[PDB]
Amino acid sequence: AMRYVASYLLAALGGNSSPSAKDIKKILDSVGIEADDDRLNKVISELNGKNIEDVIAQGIGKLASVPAGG
Amino acid sequence: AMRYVASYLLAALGGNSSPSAKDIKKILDSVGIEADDDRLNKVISELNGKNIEDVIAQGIGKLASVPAGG
Repeated sequence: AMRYVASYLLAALGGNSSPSAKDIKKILDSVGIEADDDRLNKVISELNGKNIEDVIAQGIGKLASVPAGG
Repeated sequence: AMRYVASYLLAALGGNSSPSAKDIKKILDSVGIEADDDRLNKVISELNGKNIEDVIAQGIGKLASVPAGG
């Protein structure tokens, strides 16, 4: 569930600490990523109820980086 | 060091698994975030040498979410 976290984070850093899922969609539009509303708000809500790092390190996994040179 | 991770992630999810720091800048431009080159590539390199979740959960911290209702 790392798809929206990227844009969620960006929006937060851009001054919008409480980012709307629509904004998320737009930021995903910038790099060409899909975005649902329900799942998106759920991921957002995860990050909101937990710590970003926590939700990240749980909901990303080895989808993040493959061992390049390892 | 979560500033670039957001856009780094987005770029990765947008099909560019090995994202250029310039792309990062552009994605940060979308939401209005600053971006150096050295520090940026360093954060990127952190995420590249480690796991994203790991680097995130290390280099974000309580900068992520404040206890809203806690």
